[PDB]
Amino acid sequence: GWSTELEKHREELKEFLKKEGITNVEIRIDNGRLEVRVEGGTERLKRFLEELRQKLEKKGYTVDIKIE
Repeated sequence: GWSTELEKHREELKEFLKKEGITNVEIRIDNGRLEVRVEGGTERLKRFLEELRQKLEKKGYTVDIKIE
């Protein structure tokens, strides 16, 4: 139940979060869907997530991002 492609993007997202010192983001991968939930974030996080969603939706992945 492991997605080679989504795991690559998970690693890139985690590396960005680590560089930024952001520790309040939850990530789930489920049957080809990427889910990201976070309570608020900076413009830097928001732009990264917008770009990630656009790149993956273009490939047909479902990307559910919620910034609460």
